[PDB]
Amino acid sequence: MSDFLNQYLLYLIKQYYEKPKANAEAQLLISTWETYADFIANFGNNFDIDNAEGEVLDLIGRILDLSRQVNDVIPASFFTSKVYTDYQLTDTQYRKFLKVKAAKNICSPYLASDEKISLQQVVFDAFDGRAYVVDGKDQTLRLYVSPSIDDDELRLLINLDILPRPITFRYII
Amino acid sequence: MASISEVIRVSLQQEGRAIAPDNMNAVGIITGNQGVLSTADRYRIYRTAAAVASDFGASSQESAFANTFFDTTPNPISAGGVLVIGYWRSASETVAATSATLVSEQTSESVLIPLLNAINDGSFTITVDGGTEQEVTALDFTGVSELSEVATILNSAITGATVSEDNGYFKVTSSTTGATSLLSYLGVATSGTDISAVLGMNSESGAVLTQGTDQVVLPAETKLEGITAIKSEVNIKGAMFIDQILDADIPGIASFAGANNMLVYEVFDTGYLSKNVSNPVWAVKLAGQSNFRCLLSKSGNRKFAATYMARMHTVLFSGQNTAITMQLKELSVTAEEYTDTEIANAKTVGLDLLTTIKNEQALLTSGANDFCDNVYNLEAFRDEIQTNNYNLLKTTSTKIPQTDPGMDTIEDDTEKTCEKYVRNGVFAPGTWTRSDFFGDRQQFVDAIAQKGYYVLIGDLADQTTAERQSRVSPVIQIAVKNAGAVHEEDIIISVNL
Amino acid sequence: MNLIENITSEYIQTHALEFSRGFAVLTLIYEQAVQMWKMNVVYTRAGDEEPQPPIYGVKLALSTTHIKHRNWPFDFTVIDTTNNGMDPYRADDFETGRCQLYFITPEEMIQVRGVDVQ
Amino acid sequence: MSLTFNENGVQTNTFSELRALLEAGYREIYGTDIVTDQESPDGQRINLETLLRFDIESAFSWLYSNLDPDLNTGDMQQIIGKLSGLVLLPASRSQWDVTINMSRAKTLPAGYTITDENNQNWFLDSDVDVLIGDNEVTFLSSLWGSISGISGSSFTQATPEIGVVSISASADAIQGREEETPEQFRLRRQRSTENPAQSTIGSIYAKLAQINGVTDLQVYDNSSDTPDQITGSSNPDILNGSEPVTIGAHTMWVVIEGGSLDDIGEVVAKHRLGNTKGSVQVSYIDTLTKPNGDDFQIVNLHN
Amino acid sequence: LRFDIESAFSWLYSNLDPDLNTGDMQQIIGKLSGLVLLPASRSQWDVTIN
Amino acid sequence: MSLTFNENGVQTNTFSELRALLEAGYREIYGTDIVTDQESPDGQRINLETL
Amino acid sequence: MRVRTLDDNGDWTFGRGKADYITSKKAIAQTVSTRIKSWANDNPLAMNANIDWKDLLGRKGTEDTILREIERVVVQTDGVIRVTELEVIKTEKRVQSILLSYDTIYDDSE
Amino acid sequence: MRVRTLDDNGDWTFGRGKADYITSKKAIAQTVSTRIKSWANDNPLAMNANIDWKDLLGRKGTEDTILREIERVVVQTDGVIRVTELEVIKTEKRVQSILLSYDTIYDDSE
Amino acid sequence: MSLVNGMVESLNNTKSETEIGIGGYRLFARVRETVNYRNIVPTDTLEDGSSSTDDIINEPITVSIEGVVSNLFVEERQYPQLVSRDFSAVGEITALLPAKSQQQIQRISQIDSQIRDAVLAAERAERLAGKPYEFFGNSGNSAKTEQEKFIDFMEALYFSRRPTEVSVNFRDYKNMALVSFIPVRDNNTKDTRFTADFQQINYSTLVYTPVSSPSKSVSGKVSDASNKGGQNPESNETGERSLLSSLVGG
Amino acid sequence: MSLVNGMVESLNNTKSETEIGIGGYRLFARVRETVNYRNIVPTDTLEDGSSSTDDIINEPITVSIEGVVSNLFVEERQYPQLVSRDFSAVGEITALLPAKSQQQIQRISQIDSQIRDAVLAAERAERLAGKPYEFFGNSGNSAKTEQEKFIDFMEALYFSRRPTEVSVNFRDYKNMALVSFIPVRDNNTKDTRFTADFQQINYSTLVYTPVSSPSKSVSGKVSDASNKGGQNPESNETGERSLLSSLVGG
Repeated sequence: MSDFLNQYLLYLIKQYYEKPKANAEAQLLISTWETYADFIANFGNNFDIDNAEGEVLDLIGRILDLSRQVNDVIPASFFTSKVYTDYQLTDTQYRKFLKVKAAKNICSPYLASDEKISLQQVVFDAFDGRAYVVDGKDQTLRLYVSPSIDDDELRLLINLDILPRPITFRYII
Repeated sequence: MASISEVIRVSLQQEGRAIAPDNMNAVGIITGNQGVLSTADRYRIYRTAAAVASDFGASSQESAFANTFFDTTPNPISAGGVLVIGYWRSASETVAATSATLVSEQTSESVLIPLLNAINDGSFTITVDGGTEQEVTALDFTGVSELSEVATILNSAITGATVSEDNGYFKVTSSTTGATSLLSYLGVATSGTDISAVLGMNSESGAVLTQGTDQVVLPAETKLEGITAIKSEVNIKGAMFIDQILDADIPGIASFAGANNMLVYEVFDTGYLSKNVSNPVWAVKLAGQSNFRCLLSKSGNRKFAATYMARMHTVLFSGQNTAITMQLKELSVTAEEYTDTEIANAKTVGLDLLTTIKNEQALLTSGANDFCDNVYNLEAFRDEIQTNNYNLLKTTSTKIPQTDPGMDTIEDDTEKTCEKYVRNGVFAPGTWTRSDFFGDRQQFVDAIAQKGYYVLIGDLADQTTAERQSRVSPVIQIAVKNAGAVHEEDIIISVNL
Repeated sequence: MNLIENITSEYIQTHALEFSRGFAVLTLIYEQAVQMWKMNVVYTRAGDEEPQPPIYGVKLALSTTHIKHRNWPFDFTVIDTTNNGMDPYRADDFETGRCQLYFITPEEMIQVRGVDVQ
Repeated sequence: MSLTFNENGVQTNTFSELRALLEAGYREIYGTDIVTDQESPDGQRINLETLLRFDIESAFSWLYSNLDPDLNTGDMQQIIGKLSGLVLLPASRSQWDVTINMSRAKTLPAGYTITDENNQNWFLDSDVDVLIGDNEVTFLSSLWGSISGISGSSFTQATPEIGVVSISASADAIQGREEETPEQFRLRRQRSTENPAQSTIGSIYAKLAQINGVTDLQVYDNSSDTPDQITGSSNPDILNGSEPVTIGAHTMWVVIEGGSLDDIGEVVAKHRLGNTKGSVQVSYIDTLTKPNGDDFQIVNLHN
Repeated sequence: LRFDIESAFSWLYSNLDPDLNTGDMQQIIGKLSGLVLLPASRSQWDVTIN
Repeated sequence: MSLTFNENGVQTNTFSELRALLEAGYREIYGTDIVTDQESPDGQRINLETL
Repeated sequence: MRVRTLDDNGDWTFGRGKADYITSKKAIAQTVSTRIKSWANDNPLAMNANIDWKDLLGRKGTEDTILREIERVVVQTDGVIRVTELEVIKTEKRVQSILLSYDTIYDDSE
Repeated sequence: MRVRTLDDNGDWTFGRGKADYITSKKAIAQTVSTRIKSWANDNPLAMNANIDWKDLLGRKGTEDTILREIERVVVQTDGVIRVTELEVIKTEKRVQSILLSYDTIYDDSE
Repeated sequence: MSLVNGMVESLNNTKSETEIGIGGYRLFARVRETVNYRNIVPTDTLEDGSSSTDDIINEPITVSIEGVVSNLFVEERQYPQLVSRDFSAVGEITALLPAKSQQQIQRISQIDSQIRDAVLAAERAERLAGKPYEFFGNSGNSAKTEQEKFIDFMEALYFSRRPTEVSVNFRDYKNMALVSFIPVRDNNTKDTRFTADFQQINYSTLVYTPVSSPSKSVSGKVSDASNKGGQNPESNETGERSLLSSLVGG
Repeated sequence: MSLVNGMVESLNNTKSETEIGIGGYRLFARVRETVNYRNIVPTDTLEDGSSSTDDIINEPITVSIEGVVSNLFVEERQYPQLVSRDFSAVGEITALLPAKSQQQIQRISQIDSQIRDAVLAAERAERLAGKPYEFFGNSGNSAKTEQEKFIDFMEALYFSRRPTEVSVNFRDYKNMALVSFIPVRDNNTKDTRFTADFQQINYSTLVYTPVSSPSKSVSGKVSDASNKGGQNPESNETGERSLLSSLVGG
C-alpha cells in the first residue's frame, strides 16, 4: 500500500473505508489513476540518455542529429533486448555516442571557461570521467583516455566528428 | 563598565521549577536499568523531555518513554502534574562503596553570612576515619559574601576531607571510602567562637551524618513488588513498567494498585484476547482489581501505556466538569490494526485499544473492568477528601473539640469537598440504584437524588469509650453516584416502511 | 522589467496586463498536487480584435524568458527574493514576496531578441 | 475550457468544471435526480474521481513543463543535463573530525547529533564505539550545503548521550560541496547560447584587462599558418608591420606588464585554447569532478 | 477520463520528436538548443525625400 | 534620487532612501525576512550606518 | 431523488444500473440513516459534512447536543419534514441508544 | 524572521554569515529577551523603543505597571501569541525576580 | 423565498454546551440578552391577486448583550472551552509531487521555515476565525485583574475588525460583528456594566460551488478561476528592476 | 483587517499608576465614566460566500466622564505626578559642524538667545503635548479656590484646541480631544457637576517611516521630503523690498 493509494483513500468518508466492496472499488479507481501517477514519476527515470533503449535512443538521436546509422563497422560489446544490422550501433555504444554528441553540441573553445561551459568539463563528463583534453602546438588537441575504451570507438568518433572540435583535433595512445 | 544588567537581567529559566508530586497527576515510569537511578536514588522528578534525556540519553528506552509521554498534547504537566522515573532492581545492583558524608542544616544565605562576618576566629572539632580529633582555631570568616566562600574556607580547614556547598546545604565528605566514619558533628572546640552550631553541622542540629557504608555492597535481585519502594517514597498515583509484568506476578501488583490508592497501567499483546481463567487480565477483572488498568497493543508497543497514562492523569480537579472520559482522545503513539472479533473481545474482557479508523486514532476503552474514568475519578475523590480533612485538622490553632459542633465542622468540610467534586463533573445527582445506605433511607436517597452526594457522621455517643480517648473522630460515611457519561450511540431509526 | 503586483495565493487567478503593444491575459494556475505555477497568456495585438493563438501551461522559473518562442513583444521572468534559486512552488509564494514575477517591457524584449516583432 | 493539449500548450481542466462534467455524465447515465452529495455512493465517487483527474492533470502539466529545457526542477538534472551535456554536481555533507572525550566505554547511537556554537547540527552517521578516553570520530553535517566547521568551538548536544564530558574539534571541518542552484544550473545552460561579447582576438584583451593590477598589455596573434606574419592585434599600428618579428606557427601571443600572475594564467586558460608564445610560463589549476565525489586536478599551462 | 489522460501521454511522447512535433511543443523541444523561430521583420524601403 | 556629484552640483541622499538602500542590501546579503528593528544587531547597525 | 442502494451490511452495489437505485421514501431513509453516520471533520471535500463525533462522544455532557445535532442533520435532509426523537435506554452498559422517528415528505398525500 | 545570534554573554557575532542567524522559535526568544531590555528614552531613533525603565525602577509602586508593560512588550512581538507571567520571589534582598512565560507562534501545529 | 428553507437553516446554528460567551469570554454576567429579527415588507398593497408574493426581504439580525464584569466571577455550571484542532492536513495530498534531490528538498525546507514565520500567524487566525478569545488567549499575567482582561479582550476584538461568534442562550450565532461596545463604571460599584450590540454578517454563495467548506489542503484546489483587474506593468516604478544581465545577451 | 492587530494595539495604551485625570487634573471625583467603542458594519448581506470579508470599519472611541469638583477634594491613594523629562538632546549630534571663530560663534549664541525666547514656549508645549495640566500648571495663587482651578484649567484645555490624554480606569488614552464640557451648578450644592465627552484622534502613518518616534534632535533629520504648494513670488507685495544696492551693480 504505497503513498499514492493511502493518501487518496482518505477521501473515502468513514462510512465507506471499511465496507469491503466499497474500499475495493475505491482502491480500483485509485490504482488505475496510480499507474498514470507512476508513469509520470518514472518518465524522467526512463527517458534520459542513461536509462534509454531502443526507440527513445533513436528519438534522442534525431534530437541531437545522430542516427544509429554511422555506416561503419565496430566490433561487438560481448560482455536479449534488441538487435540491429552489423553496420549500426548496439544500444550501449549508441547511448554513449549520443552523450558525446550532446557534449559537442554545447562545446566552446575554452578549456576552463569561467563564463560559459568549457570544452574540458563537457568532454570529461561526456565520457563520464574518462577523457582529458590538453592543447597542442599546431592547434593540436591532444586527448588522453582511460584504457576502458577501445581504439575503434574513438578513432570512429574522430572519423565522424562527434567529439567536440573547434577547428583541429587529434588523440593520443 | 557598569552594565545595564545590574538594573535589569533577563535570562532563561534554569531549574525545572523544583516542584513536588502533590496533586493527583504525579505519574511514574518504572525502569529497571541501573544507569543513574540506583537504590536510595529510587526516583527522579521531571517536567520536560529534555531533562529526562540529559539524565537518561535519547538512546535509552526510558527517554523514549518520556518522549512518547510528553508528546501527548494534554499531557499531565499541563494540569499540575509531574513525571517521575522509578527504579526496581532488575538484576544484581552493585552499589559502589561510598565515603562518609555530613549534610548540614538548610541555611538561607541571608542569615548565615551576617552571623558569620562578625566571627573573627574559627573553632571546629571534626574527626575523619576516627583519627585524632582535629581542632580548627582560626577561620577569618569576615571576608565572606556567599556560602561558596565559607565552603572553601571549611575545605581548607578540615584536613582529610573535602567540603562543598550545594543548595544551601553543607556537605562534608571524607576522601577514603568504606568504614570512614565522620564521628564528629562539628563539636565544640577548646577555643574560638563556635561556628559549628550556627552552621548546622552540630550534633544537636538536624544534620544528617550518613556514615561511610562498608565497602562495595550487593543488594539482591528484587521482584516487581519492589514498586512498593517507589510508592513508599514518591506518592506516585499512576505507574507503568518498562519491562512487561510477568503473568505470575500480575495479581499481586493488581492487588497493590487497590491497596495503595493508585493506578497501574500495563499492556498485553494479542495472545490475551480470551476470557479463560488462565488469562491474567480476566483474572484481574474477576478479582475486581479495578485499579490495575489493562491495555492492548497488537505489536506489543509498551509505550501505549505511557501515553495512555499521560492522557488520563490530566484533569485539573478544580474547574467545572473537567472530569474527562477516555474514548476517542489523541495519544502519542501510532494506532494498530485490529479485526472486529478481537476488538469485541477486548471490549468484553477489559483491555483498551488505540485502533485506526482512517489514519486517525480512535481510543476505545472497556467497561468490563470498571472504566478508567471511574477508577481514576474515585481515586481522586478519596485523595481529595483525605486532603480536605487533613487540611481542616491542620488549619485550626485549637484542637477541633470532640463536640457535636466539631462533627458538624468536619461533616461540613466533607460536604464542601463533595460539592466541589459534583461541580467537578465526577458525581452527579441521580436515583441511588444500589440497595444499601447509611441512615434514614428516605434521607439518603433524597440527598443523592437532589445533591448527588450524602455525608453522614455518627454522633459521639455511638462510639466506645475505647474509641473516645483514642482521639479518633467517628466514622464518616459518604456516598456518591458517578456521572452518567456516554461512549457509543445506538441510534434506532423508527421504521415506517 | 516591472513588477506585476497583486498576485495572491488563490490557485487560479487572472490578471489582465494592459500595455503598449496590445494587451494580454495572464492566467496564473497553481498546481499543488505537484508544486508549480503554470501560466497562460492570450496576447491580443493592439491593431485587431481576435487574439493571437494562446500559450497554455508553462512554468514560472527564475531568470529565464518564458514565452519567447511565441514571438510577441513581451514575456515574464520571475526571480527569487532569497538566494535559494528555487522555482515558485508554494501557493503563497508570491504574496509573501519569496519569489516575484516581472513583466518584460517590449522595449526590453528589443534588447533581448535584438530585433523588433509583430 | 477543458483539458486540451495542442500546438498551443496544455490547458488543464479546472476542478469545478471537471466535477460538473462528471455530474452531467452521471445524470445522463442514471437519472436527472440522482443525489450526488457528500454521502451518496455516487457522490463519494464523483468527488473521488474529479479529485483524481484534477491531480493527474496537474501531474501531467508537471511532465509537460519539465520537459522544457529552460524550465525544470527535479528532472532538470535528467532531461537536459545528461541531454545537453551538463552535470549537476551532487551535494555533500561536510565531514568533521572531532575528539569526543568519553568516560564509560560505549556505542554511541546511529544518529545522535551534536550542535556547534552556531546552531549547526552535526550528526554522527552510523553507530560508533568510543573507548575510555579521547576518540577521534567523524560527524557529518545535517545541512547538505557548505557548512563551515570552525575549529575550536563549544558543542552542546541536541540528543544527549550519558557519558560525554567534552566535545571538541582539534581541526576545522572540510566543507561539503553545495549544488548548483536550479536557477544557476539553468543560467549556466543558457549562457552557452548567446554570442561572446567580443571577437576572439579581442575577447582575451577585454577579459585580460580587468585583471586588478595591470596598467597596460597588448596582444599580437598569428591566425594564418604563416609563421612570422601578423594577422591581427589590439594595436592599430600593425596594419602593415614594417619590421620582422618572431612569432610561433599559427599561435597567439600576449605581453602584459604588472599583472597578477596566477590571474593572468587563469584568464589565458579561460580564453586562449592554443599555443601561447612567451618566455614566462603561467598556469591555471582547475578541479574536474568525476561522477563519484572525487577531484581531478588539471593544469593549463600558457606562456 | 482515464483515456483522455493516456492519449495526452501518447501525444506528449509523440511531440518529443523533431520530425513530428508541429506546434508549441516543437519550440519547447527547440529550446533544448538556444534557437527559436525567427521573428517577422518589417520590410525596409530607402527613399529620397526633399 | 541619491548622492550624485556632477556638473549639476551635489545631490545629497536623504535619510529614508539611504536607510532603505542599506536595508535592501542586507536583505540581499542575508535573507528577505531578516528582522531589522531597533533591537536586532543588524537593525542597530543599519540605523547607525544610515545615520 | 435516486441513490444507490446499499445491501444489508452497508457496502456499495454495482451492476443492475438504474435498478440498484432507491426510488423514494426509502432513499430518504437511507440518506438520513447514513447522514447521521458522517463524522464532521472527515471529508476534506466537506469538513462540516455532518455532526462532529470525535468531539461529541469524547466529551462528557453532550447528550443534549447529540440530540440537537441529530435533529439538525435529519431536518436538513432533502425529503423529511418533522422528527420525533429521544433516548430509550440509559447507557445499558455505557452505550445509550436513542430512538429517532421522522415523517418523510411522503405519507402526507391523504 | 532571522536575527543575528548572540553568544552567552550577549555580545554580537560576526563571521559565519547566514549561519550566525537564528532561524525561528529562538529568534522570537532572543527578540523578546532583549526587547524587555530596551530602555525607552534611550534610542534617538526610537524614543519609545520599549518600556521606560529609568522611570519605573526609580519610583515606588510600579510593580503592576512593570508587569503590564512587560506584557505589552512581549505581546507586541512578531511571533508570540500569549503570555503567562507573574512574580516568583518578593525582592529577596530588594531585587524582585519575575517569571515570564509566552507561547510562540510555533508549537501550535498539533 | 421557499417556506422549506425556514426550518432548514433556522437550525443551522446549534448552541454547543460549552457556551462560548462574547467569543469565548464568558467570565462576565449577562444582565440582559436580546436579538432583533427584522424584515422589510414593502408597504403598498401587492399588485396581482394570484402570485405576486415573495416580497419579505430579510434583514441582518442584531444581538444585544448587556452584562457586568467583576474582579471575581464564579461561573456556575459550564464545560471547559477546549482548543479547536488543527485539521488542516486532513486532505493534504503529497507523493505526486516531483522527485527532487537533497538540498534541493532541503532548500525548500529552508524556504518553508522561512515563510512559515510570516504566514502561520494569519493561518492560525483563520483557523480560529469565529472565536477570538482562544486566539488572543487567557491573559496569563497575575498583575492584570479580571477587568483588565475583559477590557483588553474587548479592545482586541474591537480593533481586530474581524467578526466573532456570539452565543445567546439556545443559539451560537456564527458571524457577529461588534457594532457597539459601551462599558460604564458607576461610582457606586467597582464592576463594569457593558452593553454590546453585534450584527450578523450573513452572506450566501452566488456561484456554483460543489464543495461547501473544504480543508485548507484543497480549498485553493477546488477554487474557481479568480479574477483580478487589469494594470499597466510597463508603467510601474516601485519595482523597475533593470533587465537581468543574463537576458540582454540571452 | 488582521485579527493579530487586535491584541497588539489593544494594549498599546497602558495606564500608568499615577492616574492622569482629565490630563493631569485629578482633583475631582468621577461620578460616572464611560467609553463608546462603535463600528460601521455595512448592512446588506455580503456578496461572495468565500472571501468577501474585511468589512468592519472602525470608529473614533469616545470617552465620557461626569464628575464633581468641590472646594476641598481629598484624594485617597494616588502617586504624585512628576514632571516629564526634557529628553530633547538625547541624539543631539554636534562636533561635525564647522570650525568658526569667536564672535562668529558668539554671534550665533546671540541669535540663539534671541529666538529661543520666541520658540521655547511652543517647544515646551510639544514636549508636554499629551498632558496639558503640567503645562498650564498648578494655579499657585491662594486667592483662587479649587473650583477656580478646575474651571480655568478646563477653559484653558478647551480654548487650547489641542488634544489631551484622558484616563479611564485601566486605560490612559493618548489623544483625546475635548468634545463637550458641561459644568452645572445646582442651587443646593456648592460643588460643580461636570460632564466631559472626549473623542480619540486616532491617526496612522500612510508613508514609509523607518523610525517610529525619534528625538527632536533627529526628527527633522529623518523626515522625508516635505511638500509645499506653489506660489507666484513675482506677485507679492507684503515684502517687495527693492533690490539690494550691492546687487544692482553686483
